[PDB]
Amino acid sequence: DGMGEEFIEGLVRDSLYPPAG
Repeated sequence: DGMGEEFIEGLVRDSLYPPAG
C-alpha cells in the first residue's frame, strides 16, 4: 500500500488494508 501499519505490502512496507470486500 504505502501509508499504513499492517505488514510489508509485498514490496513496500507496513501496509494498511488494500483488500476489502
